[PDB]
Amino acid sequence: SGFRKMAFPSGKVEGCMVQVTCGTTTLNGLWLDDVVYCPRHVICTSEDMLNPNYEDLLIRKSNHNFLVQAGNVQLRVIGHSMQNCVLKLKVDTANPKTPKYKFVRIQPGQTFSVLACYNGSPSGVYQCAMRPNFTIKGSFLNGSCGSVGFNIDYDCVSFCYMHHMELPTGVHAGTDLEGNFYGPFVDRQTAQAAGTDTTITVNVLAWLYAAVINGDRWFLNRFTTTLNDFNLVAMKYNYEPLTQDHVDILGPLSAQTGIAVLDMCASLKELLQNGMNGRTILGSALLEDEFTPFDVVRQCSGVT
Amino acid sequence: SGFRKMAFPSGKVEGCMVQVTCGTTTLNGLWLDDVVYCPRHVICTSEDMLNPNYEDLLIRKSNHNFLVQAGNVQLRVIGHSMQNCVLKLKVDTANPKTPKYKFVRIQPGQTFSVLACYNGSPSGVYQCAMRPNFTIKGSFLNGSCGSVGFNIDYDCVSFCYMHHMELPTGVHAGTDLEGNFYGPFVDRQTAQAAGTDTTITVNVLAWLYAAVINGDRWFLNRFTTTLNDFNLVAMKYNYEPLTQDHVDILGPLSAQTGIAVLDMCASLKELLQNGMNGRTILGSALLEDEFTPFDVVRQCSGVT
Ligand SMILES: Cc1ccncc1NC(=O)[C@H](C)c1cccc(Cl)c1
Ligand SMILES: Cc1ccncc1NC(=O)[C@H](C)c1cccc(Cl)c1
Repeated sequence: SGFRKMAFPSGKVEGCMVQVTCGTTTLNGLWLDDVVYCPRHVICTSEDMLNPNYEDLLIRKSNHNFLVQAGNVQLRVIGHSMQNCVLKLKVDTANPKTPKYKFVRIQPGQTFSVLACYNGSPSGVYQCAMRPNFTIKGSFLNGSCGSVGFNIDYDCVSFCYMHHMELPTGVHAGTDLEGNFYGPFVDRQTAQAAGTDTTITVNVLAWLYAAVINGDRWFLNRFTTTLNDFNLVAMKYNYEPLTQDHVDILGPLSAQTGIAVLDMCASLKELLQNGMNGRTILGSALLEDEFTPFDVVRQCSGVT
Repeated sequence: SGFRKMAFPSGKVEGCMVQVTCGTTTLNGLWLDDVVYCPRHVICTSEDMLNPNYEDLLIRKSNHNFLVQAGNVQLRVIGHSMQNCVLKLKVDTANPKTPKYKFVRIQPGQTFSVLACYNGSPSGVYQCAMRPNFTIKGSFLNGSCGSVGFNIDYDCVSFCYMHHMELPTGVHAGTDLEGNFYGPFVDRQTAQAAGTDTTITVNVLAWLYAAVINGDRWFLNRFTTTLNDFNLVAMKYNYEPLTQDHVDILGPLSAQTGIAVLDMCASLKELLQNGMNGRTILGSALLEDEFTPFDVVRQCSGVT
């Protein structure tokens, strides 16, 4: 029992972190096989970031200008290429610690663990959600660029995120491992607005099931609702509309607890309309949306 | 910017997790150098747990009855001893992945990362606090026994906790790495009460400083208080009394923000007396107490 914002064990990812220096800029890189991946803005000075022409900036750089250091040893760079917003540095040595891995582009509302790094060194791990507006509310300081988000399925690490930028609002933006930004963001020191964010409804419902499983049941009521009625409430409270696909993924939790998805929707409806009245659910005084139905099933069953 | 419940990178600890089986019971062990540490209740059957005589139960066991498996390979047990509530299995091979380490007994209110494990396999990492009543509000299922809590200072892992038991209330109890329980708990299937828990005042204050650093300042007021006046409020709201030692550890945060500790106490006093009025601080609708002043300084500066 107990329910925690749990992150994946970060070991397999720690073995991949390297420090990349180009000119006077240092950030983190991901060394997988014989390739080091990092944000392309490693090649810019602070003055370049205002309006960078990355093609022109990269043309002034050679293999020998990219300094890659893994722990305490130096990697020899034999090729460099830009793919979207990421640089790929071909090295002459394959990382002996390369885990089984994939590069995946996650959907908004999905969760992942972040290994926050500085100078190629891991400092912390936390679990977070890709917001519906494609931002992440991380914890990143200058030098954290190149830190990655990932999920793990038994022995396979699926890298889904690379940190690039902190927006003027303090929220974070980044790319998939092919360098494509999540959201409408560009890697430039220009004010950029993130869309209106919404609460991930299916995740809140999954979290309400985790609460019932762990004994927090005060919010269960004698009511039920319809998808249409629930969506009227969701719209008013800036919750993502619930679809039959979301109901389907909640099936295993509905099966375990015996509480039909639409009965849980009616509990959620009442909490949205009445608040928590000073009570807590799983030690939280607000509706938590950073646990997917898959995360609740995994945590509540002990998937290693 | 951003503030997360961040755990230490778990890599160095993952390399130490093993599976220990004795009879029909399997749990997790910690392999450091040529010794495997695990909860002594690995030797009990479900029937033994009601009122176990561990000395008598261990006398029926030999080195060959303890099966230790690290990943996929078997460790040869050449010695066994009980130290308080932990068994120490001497193995013929030193763990090649043994990090620099220490065994430390943490104080209540201190924080640590937990690597939750099942069958010697890591499944998740989360950060938590040792409650003032010596319990931890973890996330543990059957088979999680032997999972450990730790802190990391550059390259040194300080192990502070080993999970043993889930109390009838759903909270967790365990030992230091010498097998001494934190709190008044015994390793027996008998109802055991944890003391009245209190909120870790110094941690809430540290977290209010993290909020000011990250831009959440609405709770700052035009008031100040005295240690005596603040402690009257703390007593009424079941907060630990603040001492000059706590004020002293908050000095670096007071120095950074320019908000005197007693001015922050007056903000905390007003939040205790008025609640949050439907507002949030660092994405939380309640006063967070799982970040020490050291954790806030480390996270807010980027200590790797
Ligand atoms: C300062 C900081 C804090 C947290 N995350 C990232 C950062 N770093 C940045 O945002 C850096 C300086 C940057 C500027 C403009 C565009 C891009 Cl792609 C990257
Ligand atoms: C079931 C479970 C869930 C979460 N944590 C630990 C556990 N496991 C236990 O509490 C085990 C069965 C146990 C019983 C009585 C005393 C002791 Cl020392 C250990």
